[PDB]
Amino acid sequence: TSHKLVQLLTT
Amino acid sequence: TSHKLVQLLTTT
Amino acid sequence: PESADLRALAKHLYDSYIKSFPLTKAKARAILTGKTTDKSPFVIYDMNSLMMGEDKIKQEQSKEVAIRIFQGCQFRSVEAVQEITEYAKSIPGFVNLDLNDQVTLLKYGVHEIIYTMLASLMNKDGVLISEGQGFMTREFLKSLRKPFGDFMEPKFEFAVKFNALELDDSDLAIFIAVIILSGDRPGLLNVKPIEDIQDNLLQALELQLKLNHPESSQLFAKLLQKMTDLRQIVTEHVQLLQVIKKTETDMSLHPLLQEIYKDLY
Amino acid sequence: EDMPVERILEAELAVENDPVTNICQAADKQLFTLVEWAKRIPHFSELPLDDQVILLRAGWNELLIASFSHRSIAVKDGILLATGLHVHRNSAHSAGVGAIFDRVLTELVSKMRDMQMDKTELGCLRAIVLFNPDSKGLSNPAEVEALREKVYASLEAYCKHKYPEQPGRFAKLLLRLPALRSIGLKCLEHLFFFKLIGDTPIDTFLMEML
Ligand SMILES: CCC#CCOc1cc(COc2ccc(C(F)(F)F)cc2)ccc1Sc1ccc(OCC(=O)O)c2c1CCCC2
Ligand SMILES: C=C(c1ccc(C(=O)O)cc1)c1cc2c(cc1C)C(C)(C)CCC2(C)C
Repeated sequence: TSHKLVQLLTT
Repeated sequence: TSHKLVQLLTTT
Repeated sequence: PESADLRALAKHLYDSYIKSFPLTKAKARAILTGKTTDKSPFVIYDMNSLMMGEDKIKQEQSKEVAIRIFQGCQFRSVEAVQEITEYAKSIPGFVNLDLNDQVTLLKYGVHEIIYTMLASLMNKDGVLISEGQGFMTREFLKSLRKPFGDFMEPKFEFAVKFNALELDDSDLAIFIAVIILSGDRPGLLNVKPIEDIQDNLLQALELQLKLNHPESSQLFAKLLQKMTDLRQIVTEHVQLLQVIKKTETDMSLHPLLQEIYKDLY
Repeated sequence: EDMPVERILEAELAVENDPVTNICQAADKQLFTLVEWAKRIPHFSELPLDDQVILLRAGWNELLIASFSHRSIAVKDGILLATGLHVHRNSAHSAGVGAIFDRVLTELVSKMRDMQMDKTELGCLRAIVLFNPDSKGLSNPAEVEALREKVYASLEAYCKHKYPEQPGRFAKLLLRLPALRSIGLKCLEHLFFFKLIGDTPIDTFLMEML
């Protein structure tokens, strides 16, 4: 929702 | 309508 | 067999292209790179340059300079809408389509064709104008006051990518034809005969790109993809035209261009 | 292949109350799915990250328009949403949004219907639509490119193997892509209007910019 897409990707 | 296009389209 | 037919159509369409379009990529590129005998283009890079080179160049020219550039552009488009109609006509089948469909395919199609072919007159630094006689730097164009400084920069950005496919006039002549016979224009009455013609064009285009550019893998798919951006540049171009109309005067708008714009969205 | 129509069918065969607000709702619900689907696409989980992001921000929406449109190939004058709902075009012609809706039906759905597009091309489409290197910022330019070229290559191979009596099919797939372009556009144009003005059930993810 605010950044948060690097684990929502790279777990 | 578009008479000017029809015009070019039909000239020979 | 059918292959020979495809080559034949590819040559028909090239000859016709050559006949309909005074200024070819071959010539544009020879000028751009100064591989020619004629003196070089007169270069408009600023308002001082604009002033002297103004005279020797392709109505109400009492307008500011951006508007006279804009209307210089639009009048060249009108001539271009005509060169392209004459070429559409040369495409086999075309003139047998419902005439309301020939009108539509041209209504929605000419801007995609205009900016495809204008790439051939651009480098990343400027466009060539007036049958090669002058050369308007991209910079001088960005500096024109809003909204006019916005017209061309999306063009140059597309062209710089387009030009990297390295298509010649033989390739352009089928692709252009492929663009006109688009089955997905709004308000087409008979979609199937138009697609039947485009499918054969596409076949012809694919053999041309492999014969003509054997090392250039997936050139066909990449070229068709560009029909993707283009579908776009056109849209940001139609809006930009609305913004001129919303914000700009009594400006003359050619009737022919009226007809193409009337209700095209 | 060098990118296989099946490691790609996977991503597809893997991530399987007023009409006004119901739609964007369903697409919120889709957003996490579209997180999932791009995960398993060859050579993809290599090099960069922010731009594996920038990419799903660039056309989350065209990917997502194809998903439901194809999905509505078995329905008449309407779509099947993410949740299962059915915005038949009369609910959409009332809700203001009928026009951009008409085009979805007849320009995508109907054209996908007519040629009988299948599910593996759907994901090669949405995989070139994804490998869009005209997105701003990349370690290598020919990254989303040379690999998007692989999709072209394999997609082309699949088409000829699967549909030998249609040599014109490969180009159609690719020519279904523009009308999506212009429909991603004004879909978007619309969302902004229903957005920072007020009135519609906007969902947390949809929101993630627009
Ligand atoms: C803001 C919008 C703009 C712009 C910059 O580009 C152009 C400008 C003009 C008009 O040029 C001036 C310049 C100075 C002055 C003044 F100040 F001296 F009066 C007035 C007008 C014309 C054409 C172009 S691009 C172009 C070039 C070649 C083309 O065809 C081949 C050919 O003709 O050889 C075509 C096009 C466009 C589409 C139709 C085909
Ligand atoms: C991209 C959309 C979308 C994506 C996925 C789904 C789905 O249910 O799978 C539904 C809708 C979408 C589609 C539409 C809209 C807004 C959005 C976000 C608006 C424009 C709001 C109404 C018209 C249509 C139905 C075309």
